[PDB]
Amino acid sequence: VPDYHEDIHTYLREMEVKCKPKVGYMKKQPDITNSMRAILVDWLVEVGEEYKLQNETLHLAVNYIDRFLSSMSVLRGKLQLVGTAAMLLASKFEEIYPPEVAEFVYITDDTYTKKQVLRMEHLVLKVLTFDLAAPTVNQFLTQYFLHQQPANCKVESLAMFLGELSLIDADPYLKYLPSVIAGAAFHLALYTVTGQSWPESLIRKTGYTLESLKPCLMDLHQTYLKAPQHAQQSIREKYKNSKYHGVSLLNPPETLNL
Amino acid sequence: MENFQKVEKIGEGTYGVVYKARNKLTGEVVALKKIRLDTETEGVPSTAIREISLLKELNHPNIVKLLDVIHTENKLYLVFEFLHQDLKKFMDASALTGIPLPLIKSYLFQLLQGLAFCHSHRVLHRDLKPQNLLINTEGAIKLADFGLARAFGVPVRTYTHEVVTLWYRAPEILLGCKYYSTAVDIWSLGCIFAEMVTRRALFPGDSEIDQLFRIFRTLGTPDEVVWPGVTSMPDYKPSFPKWARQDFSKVVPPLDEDGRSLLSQMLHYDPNKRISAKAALAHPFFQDVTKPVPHL
Amino acid sequence: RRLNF
Repeated sequence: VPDYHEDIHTYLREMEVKCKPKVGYMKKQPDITNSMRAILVDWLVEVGEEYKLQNETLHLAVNYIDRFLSSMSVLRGKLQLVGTAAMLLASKFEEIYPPEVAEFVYITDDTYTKKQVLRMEHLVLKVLTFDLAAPTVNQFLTQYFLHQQPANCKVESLAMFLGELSLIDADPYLKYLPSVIAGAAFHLALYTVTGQSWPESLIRKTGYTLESLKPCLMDLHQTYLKAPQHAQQSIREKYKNSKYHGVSLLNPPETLNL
Repeated sequence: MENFQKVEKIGEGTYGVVYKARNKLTGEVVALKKIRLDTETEGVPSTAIREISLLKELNHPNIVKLLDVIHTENKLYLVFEFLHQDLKKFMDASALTGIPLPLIKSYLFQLLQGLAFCHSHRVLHRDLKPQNLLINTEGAIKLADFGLARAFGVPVRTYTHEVVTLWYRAPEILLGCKYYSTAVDIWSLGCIFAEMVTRRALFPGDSEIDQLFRIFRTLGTPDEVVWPGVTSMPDYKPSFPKWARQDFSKVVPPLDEDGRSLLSQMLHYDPNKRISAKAALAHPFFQDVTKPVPHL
Repeated sequence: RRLNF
């Protein structure tokens, strides 16, 4: 148990407010759509699996993308190049050894040159002002997990899963802080596996009541419910693997009891 | 870059040759690290990615300041507060006489303050060692060189075989532990503290296994009582010779009993019991801390 | 893959 769980959590809550993408950004983009962002992120999940990257890199990459898209207009034909350079940057930040830049060229089918990927890396860094250490759903999940009684593998996996699904859909998820999404996803995963609930420990640490989580939860319960129908499926395929105790197969509950 | 006038090289590291430079408009003397950002190879190096994003967050009197980042098409320049030398060079030049006790105490105190700040902002330094510690001529010392440092919002996965120096590596890492904790930083600090006191590295080993055995030769061979779990650690072996815990009085002779107490808590085998930076600052060792100035 | 938008 840390001396600074508390200091870290506190500080992560300070930083997420600052590292927030604009809410309405996608409506101000002439040429791109929430549905393209979704195709883009879903693809990034596959890239993550294919190179065996950590889940945190994935989350980091989506943060970069959304902040980038919040100050720069992008054309359909460049979106994938933003994504690619984000995933590279994220890999550099978070992975022990990142894939070689060429791999990054390869995963697009040579549709951009290495030099284009390297200058978009530079452009991303400058727009983000080298501010890469963004708080994620994944980080807040990991803190929250310290408060389970007792630790439940399936719950951890299934909360991860729910957290990732939320990356896919700007849709609604853009208007929640990561600390809130991770709250909702921890509850929903808890509830789903045991019937248990968002614990007083965390109610006190986070100062989030279950009530306060209601709107996010409702949205996330919907997303969970329709997940097998969603146009994007990369995260479900990912979360079938036994690595994750197959949780994305388990049957979501059809009401939440709120 | 036009307002900077290069004065002399002052050493290298990751990034490449550090130049002492002066701001022609304000008079400020800085350190310039330059990176030759070729656009054919790998782009911006991750050491640079990490140092810039992590340092940009850590404003503290005992952490080197990143003053500016200067972006051109083919070059990245990094501008740091200038500090005229490191603990290593200072230690070599103080060999014979020794660093006076009261400066050893001040440095350690300062370094604990910087470390504490880093840890309470979820940063691990991971590569603490005398070369990565900079001093000035008014008695300050500051953590520098964060090219290996890592955000630990999520636990940080261990380098299969890590390119980090050997002498300051914690025994949980030598035993093939899977995550780092802030305890590695404390263990390194512990070794530096010793090294200042004895004028020689505490644990100067010539490969992983020789490094463990040098640690065991001194603090004694861990077992399940000292360190719940060790025998279950990936790299641990029933055949490890069984040495006994030789007394600190012969390990660090010049130190008083408050010193030995603190060193020995910083050197606890079990990462969960090793004293944090926050706590170490409370220790009675520091009740008579001052801020003397080195004779360089 | 190229992403066809």
